[PDB]
Amino acid sequence: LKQTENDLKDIEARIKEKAGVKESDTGLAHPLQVARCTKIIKGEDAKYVINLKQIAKFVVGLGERVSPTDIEEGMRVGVDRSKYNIELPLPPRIDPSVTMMTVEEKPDVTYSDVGGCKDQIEKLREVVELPLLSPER
Amino acid sequence: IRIFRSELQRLSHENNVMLEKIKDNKEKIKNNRQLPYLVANVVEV
Repeated sequence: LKQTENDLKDIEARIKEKAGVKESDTGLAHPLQVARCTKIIKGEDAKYVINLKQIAKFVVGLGERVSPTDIEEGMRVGVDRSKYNIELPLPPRIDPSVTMMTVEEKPDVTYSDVGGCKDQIEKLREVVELPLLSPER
Repeated sequence: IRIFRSELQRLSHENNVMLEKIKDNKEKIKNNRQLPYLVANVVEV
């Protein structure tokens, strides 16, 4: 019954986790498909509110100044659709959207054919391992 | 001749009445003018 007593300190820490949510409590409650928030209540031009979805498509020509003070509202602002860069307030941008990616760890394979691979593997080592050793050359 | 005495004082006192009224009525407009609004598209001139 580990998970039973793990929530004892977690529910008490959930309020501490909610303390970070206490910044923006509006609109109920980093990889993203397209940048989406609710109304972006926080936000020349001062405030910056842009959303791309089936309702209320927004666009702004200016930017690169601090309205929001880092994350705001729906927390998703940044690279989507391309064409769209929010950089200055600590962006969650250029992040993998919904997709199918195969990522594994430690593909361990021993030596198989060294017969003709003596100097042939060295050409493979000059691809990856070479810039990771002496880049000054 | 003597009209310009009280006319210049009246026209100068209306600076906040006329010109600044553009930005005086924006007290409740600016909050709506803030980007958190709903955009639109003009389909007719």
